[PDB]
Amino acid sequence: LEDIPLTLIINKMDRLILELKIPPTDAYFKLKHVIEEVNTVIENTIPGRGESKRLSPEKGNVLFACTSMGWCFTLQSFAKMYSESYGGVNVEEFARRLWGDVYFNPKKRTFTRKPIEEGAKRSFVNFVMEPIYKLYSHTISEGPEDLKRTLSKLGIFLKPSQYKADPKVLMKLVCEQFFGPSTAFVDMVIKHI
Amino acid sequence: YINWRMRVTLNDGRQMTGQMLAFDKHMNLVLADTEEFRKTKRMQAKPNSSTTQTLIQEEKRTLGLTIVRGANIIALSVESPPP
Amino acid sequence: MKLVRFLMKCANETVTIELKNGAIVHGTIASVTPKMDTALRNVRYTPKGEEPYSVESLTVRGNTIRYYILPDSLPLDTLLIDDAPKP
Amino acid sequence: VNPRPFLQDLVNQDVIVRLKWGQTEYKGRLVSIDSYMNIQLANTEEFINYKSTGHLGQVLIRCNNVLWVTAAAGKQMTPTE
Amino acid sequence: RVLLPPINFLFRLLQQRTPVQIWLYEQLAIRITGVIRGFDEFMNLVIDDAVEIKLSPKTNEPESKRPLGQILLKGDNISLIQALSGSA
Amino acid sequence: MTSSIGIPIKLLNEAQGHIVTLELTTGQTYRGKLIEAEDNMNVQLKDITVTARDGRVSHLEQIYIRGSHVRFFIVPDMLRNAPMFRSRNV
Amino acid sequence: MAPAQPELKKYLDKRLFVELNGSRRVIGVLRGYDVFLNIVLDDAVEERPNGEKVKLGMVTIRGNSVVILEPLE
Amino acid sequence: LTVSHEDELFGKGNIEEPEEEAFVLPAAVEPFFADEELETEDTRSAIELWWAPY
Amino acid sequence: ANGPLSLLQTAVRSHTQVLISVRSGRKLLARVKAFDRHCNMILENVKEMWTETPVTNGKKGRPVNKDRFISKMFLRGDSVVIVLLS
Repeated sequence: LEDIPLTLIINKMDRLILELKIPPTDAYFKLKHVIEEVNTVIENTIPGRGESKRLSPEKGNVLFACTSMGWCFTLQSFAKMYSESYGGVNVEEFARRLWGDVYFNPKKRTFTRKPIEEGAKRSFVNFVMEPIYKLYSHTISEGPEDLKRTLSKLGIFLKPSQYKADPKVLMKLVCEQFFGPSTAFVDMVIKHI
Repeated sequence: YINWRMRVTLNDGRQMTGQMLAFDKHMNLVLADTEEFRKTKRMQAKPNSSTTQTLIQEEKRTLGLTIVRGANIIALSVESPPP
Repeated sequence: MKLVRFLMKCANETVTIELKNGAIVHGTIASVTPKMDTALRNVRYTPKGEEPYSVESLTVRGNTIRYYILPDSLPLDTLLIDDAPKP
Repeated sequence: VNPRPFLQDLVNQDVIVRLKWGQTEYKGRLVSIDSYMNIQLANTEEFINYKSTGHLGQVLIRCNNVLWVTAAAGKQMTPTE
Repeated sequence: RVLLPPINFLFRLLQQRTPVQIWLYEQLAIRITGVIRGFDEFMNLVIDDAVEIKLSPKTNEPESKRPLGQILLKGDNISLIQALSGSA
Repeated sequence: MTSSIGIPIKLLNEAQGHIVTLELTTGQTYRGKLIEAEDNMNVQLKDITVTARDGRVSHLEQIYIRGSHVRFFIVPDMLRNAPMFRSRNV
Repeated sequence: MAPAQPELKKYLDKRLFVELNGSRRVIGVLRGYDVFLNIVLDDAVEERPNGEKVKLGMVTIRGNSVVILEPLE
Repeated sequence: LTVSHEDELFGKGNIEEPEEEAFVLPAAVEPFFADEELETEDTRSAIELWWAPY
Repeated sequence: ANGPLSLLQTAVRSHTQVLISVRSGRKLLARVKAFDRHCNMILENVKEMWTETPVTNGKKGRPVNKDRFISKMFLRGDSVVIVLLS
């Protein structure tokens, strides 16, 4: 009503992974429900122009965060992680095809509205939500040497004392090495505010 | 060698002078409080002397911070230790 | 095998280097990079038809190095032997 | 035809190699070539400005010196008017 | 809208066999007119029935022509590619 | 190996948005607001004051400049005082 | 690491001037480009320093020859 | 939604991205873990001890 | 190993002279010791000659085939116009 521009921060994704313990597809549905509820309040306040003020991850004004573990990402920043790892992806197009009811058919390398196989994964699930689940699960579940092997595959390195550290401090350290600082938040605010 | 004073000579014959800050693998030179030297050899022909003394005027100008393209540096001469 | 690494381990001499556009530099080598950017100490330097300059140190980029002249007392054979591990 | 198989076709065949400087060209029975365009030439003869400057022998030409390379199947080096 | 890559442009001019005018870098007086035969990753254009043209140094008109057969033209030497639209 | 970026390149990235003055291999000095600079030092500018070595003074908008054909750049003292010059020991 | 694709998305299908080394001026409209920024121009008109405009067609220029881009509108 | 995100990405009822753009990832691109399976044998007890008291 | 590498290796083995024209418009007569994948050259008994026109008192003079002798020499692969194995 005061016409202040609005960006969204979906917090406590560790509560998605560790409290509710729902699978990554249901985590996607939970996130979609929360974002659509915010947009529903927007529309019910300004009818006919809430779509002009629409909040959605593919636009880049939604930031997924866990503040107890000090990480945040947008879809654009997560596609930028993919760009810096595997080299040469078009980040904006990848993020656009990361959110939504789209699916990644692997051997065709295609993004389709329907899966090519019964039970194929969504783009967001397959490329964002399952990697975060596996980061958490292998960080808290594996021993120090197995954990060193997995994080060394990803390029994440810690001191061995930090490897044997407590699960919560270890999880925060691995999240710092994975996600990095709040550049996603800074990009979102610069772009949309 | 970081934070020393440098004089850098560039391929047409210019000189960029002052306090350097950093570098890279491409040896791109960032350098601060810069003043630039052009060695323009001017033919200051005196009206009384027939010998055209081609005097190498080293004109100077202050600019600030430089970012020298790494495919352009020829020579780098160290001048003074850091303060 | 890298002649760049060969020059690394036969560096540190008062050598004579002709520049890319026609200057001459001469002194004692400090080090040579993998990108061939050598560094010279106790340098004296003659530009194109101008007065020479004698300076303490001078680094030269590898592409700007056109021509290279070693001193005549170099142990060529035992500095041309190979020591790199075979992959 | 692709340029690389064209180059192995020119291998063991007389070629005309014109450089990018001074209108230099070479008559030459090519011997072999590598993957990064370095011409191994034999029976090398050199023209400046389409005049006879002379035979040299068997030479090596780098990538960076070449302007173009063609075959020598009945091609004349007099300047056409 | 259709976004067309330069390599796809090279492939379609190859398959349509259009005449090609090639300008060389820092050589405003030397051009090559020919028929395309193929390319590679370094876009070295093998050219068919090519004629080199030395232009006039003042009026920029074609002064001297010289056919040279089938020529490998180097990719970095190639500067500008122009698909000459034939009158059909 | 993981590719790091050079300090002058990231200084250009931090200089995006300010009034930079650069000059180019044809001896041409351009002034204006930089809007994007990439790792190969390709830049754009938007409020360009042009001084070309033939004595040509002009002014226009939205030019693209190649990093191979650029000679150097000039940026302010706050960009001297930028945080990346504080070497964070890791 | 792979070279970055140039930020020429604003220049697609755009009425624009190109400056090439040797002061060769090429007035063109984009249709597409590559990571080597090989500028492909349709209905191109080129220009020499004496001030003469000729029609070239749907053409391309090698990115290393490409120097300066200036849009008009 | 006057225009949907999937509808803007594909078009009404295509059920396929149109071939004129047809964005495809490079072959090297894979999800960040991919070969590690979602859940270790000890992940149940890891979460249970996450919620255990001091 | 079947082309330019073969010529350079044959020059290395035979220790025979090469005549090299180089991009400074210069001419070289020297022996061959070693080469690399970049074809950088290490040289001995080097005789370097070039064409220089002395500008005597503002007038163009006749050219000089000015030459010098260098004992040991190193050469870069991109500076070559042509090498001839004499």
